[PDB]
Amino acid sequence: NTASIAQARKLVEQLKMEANIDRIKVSKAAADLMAYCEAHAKEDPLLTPVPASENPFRE
Amino acid sequence: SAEDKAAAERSKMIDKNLREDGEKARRTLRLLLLGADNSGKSTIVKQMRGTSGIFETKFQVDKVNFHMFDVGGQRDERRKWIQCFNDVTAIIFVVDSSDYNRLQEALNDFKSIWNNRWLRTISVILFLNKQDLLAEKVLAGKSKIEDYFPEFARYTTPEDATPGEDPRVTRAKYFIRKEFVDISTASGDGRHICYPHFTCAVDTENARRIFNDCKDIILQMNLREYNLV
Amino acid sequence: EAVIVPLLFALIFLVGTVGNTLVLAVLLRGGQAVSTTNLFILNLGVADLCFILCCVPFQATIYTLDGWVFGSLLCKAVHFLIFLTMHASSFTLAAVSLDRYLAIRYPLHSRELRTPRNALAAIGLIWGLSLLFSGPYLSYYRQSQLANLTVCHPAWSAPRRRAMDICTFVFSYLLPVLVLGLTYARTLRYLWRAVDPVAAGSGARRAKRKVTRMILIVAALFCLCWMPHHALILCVWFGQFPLTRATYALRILSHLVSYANSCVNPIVYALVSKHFR
Amino acid sequence: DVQLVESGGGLVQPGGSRKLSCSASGFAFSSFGMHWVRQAPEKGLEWVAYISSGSGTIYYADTVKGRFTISRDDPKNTLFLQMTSLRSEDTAMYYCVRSIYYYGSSPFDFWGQGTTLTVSSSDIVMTQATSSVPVTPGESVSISCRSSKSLLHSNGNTYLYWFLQRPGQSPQLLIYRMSNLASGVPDRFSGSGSGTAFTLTISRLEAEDVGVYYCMQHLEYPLTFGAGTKLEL
Amino acid sequence: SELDQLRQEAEQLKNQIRDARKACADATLSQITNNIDPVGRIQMRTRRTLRGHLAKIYAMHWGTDSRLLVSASQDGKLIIWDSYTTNKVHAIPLRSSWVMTCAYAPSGNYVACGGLDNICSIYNLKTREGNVRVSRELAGHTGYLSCCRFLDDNQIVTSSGDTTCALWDIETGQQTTTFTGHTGDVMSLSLAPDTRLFVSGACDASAKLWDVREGMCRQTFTGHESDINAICFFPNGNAFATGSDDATCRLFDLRADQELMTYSHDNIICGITSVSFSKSGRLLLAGYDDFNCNVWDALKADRAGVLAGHDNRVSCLGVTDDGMAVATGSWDSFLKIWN
Amino acid sequence: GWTLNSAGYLLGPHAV
Repeated sequence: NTASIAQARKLVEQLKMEANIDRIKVSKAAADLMAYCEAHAKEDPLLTPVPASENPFRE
Repeated sequence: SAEDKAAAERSKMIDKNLREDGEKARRTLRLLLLGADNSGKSTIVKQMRGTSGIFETKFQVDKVNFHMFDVGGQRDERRKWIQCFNDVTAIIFVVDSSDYNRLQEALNDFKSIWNNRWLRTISVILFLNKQDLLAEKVLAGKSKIEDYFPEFARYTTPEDATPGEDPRVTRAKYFIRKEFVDISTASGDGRHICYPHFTCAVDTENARRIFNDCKDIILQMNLREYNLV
Repeated sequence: EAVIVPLLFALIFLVGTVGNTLVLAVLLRGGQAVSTTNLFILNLGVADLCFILCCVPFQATIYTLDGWVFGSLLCKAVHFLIFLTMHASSFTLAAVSLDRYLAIRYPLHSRELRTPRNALAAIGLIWGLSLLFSGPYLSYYRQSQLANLTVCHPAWSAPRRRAMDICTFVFSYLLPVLVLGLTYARTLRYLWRAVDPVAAGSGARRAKRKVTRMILIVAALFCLCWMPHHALILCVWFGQFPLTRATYALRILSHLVSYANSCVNPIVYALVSKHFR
Repeated sequence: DVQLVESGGGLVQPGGSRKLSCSASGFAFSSFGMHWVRQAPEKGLEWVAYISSGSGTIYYADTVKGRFTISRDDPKNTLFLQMTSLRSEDTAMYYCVRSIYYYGSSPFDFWGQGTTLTVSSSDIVMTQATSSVPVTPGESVSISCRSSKSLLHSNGNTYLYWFLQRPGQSPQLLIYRMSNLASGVPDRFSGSGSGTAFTLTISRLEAEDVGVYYCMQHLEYPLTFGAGTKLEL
Repeated sequence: SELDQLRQEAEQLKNQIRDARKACADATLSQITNNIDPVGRIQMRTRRTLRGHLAKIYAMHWGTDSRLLVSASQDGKLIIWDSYTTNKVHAIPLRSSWVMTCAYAPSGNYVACGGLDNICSIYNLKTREGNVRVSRELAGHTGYLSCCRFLDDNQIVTSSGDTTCALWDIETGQQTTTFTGHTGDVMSLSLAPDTRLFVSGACDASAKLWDVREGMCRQTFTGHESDINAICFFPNGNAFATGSDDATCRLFDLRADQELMTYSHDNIICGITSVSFSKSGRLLLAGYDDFNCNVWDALKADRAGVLAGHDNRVSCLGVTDDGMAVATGSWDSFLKIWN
Repeated sequence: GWTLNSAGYLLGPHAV
């Protein structure tokens, strides 16, 4: 409600939605980005070296 | 390459126009305004003539263009848009020297502004827009400065006089002024100089003090580019 | 004798070569930070850098070995770059001394005419005048053969040598001094005029005094460095010169003093302020 | 709206002089290049001149080099062409064309109405092999040009253009780099090619598609059109 | 009346999540990432240097085709560059010289800018008249702007230093929704690859997820000390990185509400001004106040390169969609395209 | 001391 202590109630009310979300194991999320990099490593000519011939900016 | 040779020609016609705009933009000088609600920033400009907080007034003196960046309505926090003003030539600061209660927080603004990491080259032009009120207040004797500032037991006029008037008023003026200057002379290393002044609400020759002190700000950096200092 | 002269020339060559390079290195690195102030200092380093490389190394060869054996076209080439740089290293010192006065007397009204595009016109003018005065020195020195020795002494006749020696003295030492000494008198007068200082801690006691001391240093090398060298040629012509051991030591000392104007300019002008330190 | 209106035609004796002029309006006539193009009676199209923005670089046709002059007046918003010692082969219809050159622009957008001039009594050559084709609505028709040299550049572009000269009208852009389609025409039109041989492609024809098909190169400034290709029901 | 009673219950609620977060915390990626070959030293040098700006650079944005880009400065000029041939396609003069943000529409027809004037402007690039002109005016914010971002071609998302972030409609010009729940000035914003959710960085040591359609703060993440300067999405849609004034970067996750890595060094003391990944979630380019950028490693938390070609504070940096080039702006008034 | 080259460089031709 919009009262003199609405901000105190607003923080209380909004917080319980955040605490009411499903939580996943960190270990599963820890290895999620580890496997992602291997899946898109090739398409990045800054991690792997790029030839001077096939480089619009270098040549 | 017939079309490519014509694209590279307009890119050089754009370059010619951009460089022209830089010649007309460096003619002017940039200034700020900081102060309180009752300090009197607005009345200083007027004598020398939505949510758009930047008032951006302009004035002329001695054939040199001046732009003053009066920024208002800056929410509550100031330390996020100051870094966008670190290229000005001077900062203009106004203080209420009349209201004794609103003086310890006048020094609070000066101390923190004098020590910004983004304002460690710009020299402040200190102002004191309230001068007639002090003379009338001490004569009436409504209140004594000793309660607010208990330092009159160790202060006296150091052989200075300004026109003549009551020496009681002059010794009161100096204590407030040297209170501000004593803050300044603790961190400057030749790149900071305060230029304190006493002004009233009737005083009109404010623009000369901005103009004359802008020579020293620029003269002292010509002596540094030349390795003279 | 044969031990003192090569070492003294070598030491002065080392100091001059090192000093002018640091000024160029600091100015050149990064780029896009060159203004009218830095453009004139850049020209000063280049002109003085060349002088040490094309004057010191072989002028000692006159006093060490018999004659000029190495080189035949060099006896005409080096004697053109000896006086080309010497006429441009002394003309820029009269341009710094005049630029330094416009930026001090008028710090606000002298920003229109001190643009970098207007400083390159003066840099080009300085080098243009150097070729004019140093040009007639291509025919001044010529290789010859005296007592079956390959040497390049002055070749012009005695009547044609007095005019050239005086003209170099007037147009490279006497004239720049009357411009570098008059301007520094006006800057020191304006800086110390009877006007109430802004402050006492640094307004007049510290800032206004170091500028007075540092200007007087610069005005004292130019008057003394190139004076004795021209003070020996005058004695040869209009006086008597015994060509003995008594006056021989003064000839070598005369050359040594002249090099000081180029081994110290990179120091006093640049390697003093904290902006370059 | 954008509109180029031009005048200055009439009858000229064989050896006189004449001057034409465009009138640009509705667009910023300070960032566009300009051109002229002829059309001989019942013939193709040919160049007269060129001028860029700021009057920087000018090119001329070798047939009239040293005899024509093209001048510009940006504040006046008017293009000029001066002719001296007119011959008997200069009787044609002249057009006014605009062109802007930056990354991704479409040159040769707008064409003028045209004026008629009459006189009293090493290069890339492109030929349109086919002259006339009878067409029926609803079918697909392919139209081709032949090139003397490959138009593909080291950039990757291919300077080929197409135009529609309907009866009593002026040419308009459809395709300006053999692939890209100019804005304002239906998607039924298309273009394709590779290096030497080029062709168009229309899916479904309608009534208002009868005209002559022209093709362009934009490699070497002595630029040349192609022959006529008439489509009739 | 209710101020004292509600405060006591609020503190208990925070502790319950903190205990739940601690209980749900299993391990750390520092130990897990010890069986991967190191990237090694990474060296890049400028391929182009874009000259023409005459003031400090605030922000830049790449293009969809990885050839065009836009930049803004204190000069009050907005410039579109051809990063291949170093040609200038357009030069747009701004209305107010104080701007802090730029954007480039995914279709390529529009750009955007905003700043101290509390307005995000929209410009039409491909017009019939042959000039670039402003088409839509977006006002209704009480504080300075810090980030403008197009959604598809008609919805823009704005975050300003007035504690609120708003979603707009370009055609109508009114705020369809408004997002609130912050405490201080908001500095950074980043849209998800699927353009469904976005995050926001405030001067509160807190960053919050959002839902564009509804307007509900889904999650809230804390852990920093000073203000938050930059934010950007990991190119997967499940993480994001925040750069603060503590000279520290740190990586969040959307299924844990907890930090994973913290990229810091004892020698590095200067603050961070920009953060962005590059096409693989393997390189994290950070722009610090100590006159140069820095190439981090989002999986091993070690330095791998420095973009030390700048002679002033770096304020912006971005990476192409193709992963080819990396631009970088600073206060030199120069733009350097590395590779 | 004084050599043939040293005197020729200063006094000139003929007498050195």
